[PDB]
Amino acid sequence: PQLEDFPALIKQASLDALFKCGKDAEALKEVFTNSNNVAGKKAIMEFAGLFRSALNATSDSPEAKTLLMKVGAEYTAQIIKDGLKEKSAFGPWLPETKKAEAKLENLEKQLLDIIKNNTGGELSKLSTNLVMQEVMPYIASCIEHNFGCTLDPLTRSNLTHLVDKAAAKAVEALDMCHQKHLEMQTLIPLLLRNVFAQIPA
Repeated sequence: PQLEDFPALIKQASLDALFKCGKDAEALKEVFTNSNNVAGKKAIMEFAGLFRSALNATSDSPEAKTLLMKVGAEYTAQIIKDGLKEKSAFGPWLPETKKAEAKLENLEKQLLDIIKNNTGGELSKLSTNLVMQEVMPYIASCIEHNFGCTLDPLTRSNLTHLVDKAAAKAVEALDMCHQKHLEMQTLIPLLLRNVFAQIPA
């Protein structure tokens, strides 16, 4: 019998692992269990599974493991600060169709390819095109599905700055890690989700 055949069990194991990378696991388990925000809990469950995969992929790489524990610490911190109430920073950036799920997967693929083949100023140029041309439209689509309201230029402008700045830090962190094999492949989806969670709710 393997765990992977038992989704509820591997979900449990994943949450435990994630919350272990925060400052107080018990407090995290309390906030998660007491929350009634279904989308938010599902975003955290998804990140937790990805975090489990990254743990397994980074076990022989000290620096990648350090970065992993750094993102886990950030994401869990953001969970505690948020509180997972009715209105939450967790949940809104989840793909609501199979098409949107595919867009997210593809941009994660392209970002891996770019990091693998570039560094420095050229990585910065190419990752910036991905943020603007792939990440921002994904985010805009999530908002526009809410009330069928198209995004105003000011929201787009301010969201762009926030996401670009946060995505650039992640890319620079991956680049340094790289200079030091599924480490980056598993780190990318965590770092991107940690970016989305910074959009205020």
